[PDB]
Amino acid sequence: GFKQDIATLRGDLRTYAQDIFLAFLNKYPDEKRNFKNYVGKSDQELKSMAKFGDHTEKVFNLMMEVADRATDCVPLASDASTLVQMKQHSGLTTGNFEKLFVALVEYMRASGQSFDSQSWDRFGKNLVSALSSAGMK
Ligand code: HEM
Ligand SMILES: Oc1ccc(Cl)cc1
Repeated sequence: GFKQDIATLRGDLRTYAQDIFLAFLNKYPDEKRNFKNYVGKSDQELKSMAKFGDHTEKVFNLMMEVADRATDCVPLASDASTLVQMKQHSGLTTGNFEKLFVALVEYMRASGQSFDSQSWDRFGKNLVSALSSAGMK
């Protein structure tokens, strides 16, 4: 289930974080508008940049904290607020997060492993509505 998936991801967090984020960047090319330093580089080129590995892992670490604190795939309003108020998120809308989780769910369903894809789909939608309740446009 969802709780075990958190452990699966956390066990190899750096690799999953890179692969899932790359799946998002490749599914949604216009999304590199928020990532000017990643334009014009292949997946393998990105993985060789130190800040790519570091920043994608720190993103997914916080995502796993928010996932772990969730109740029945419903994130805490306080966690959604944190993600709204982060200065690094100043330009974002909930559409950006919706696409991130569409790509993540797609990645899980295409993987070899027994992810509870439906729960992560619900988590993404519940996070989208929580970001909106916490004031994201
Ligand atoms: C639940 C999902 C997300 C979580 C937990 C999260 C968390 C974080 C964290 C912890 C950082 C700081 C990383 C660091 O610089 O060391 C960060 C930075 C950033 N995030 Fe998010 N984030 C999420 C979704 C998104 C999405 C969907 C976008 C855009 C589509 C985005 C855009 C950015 C940008 C532009 C930065 C600053 C530049 C960079 O670090 O590359 N984030 N995020
Ligand atoms: O540096 C990064 C990496 C992944 C994401 Cl979603 C946002 C910022």
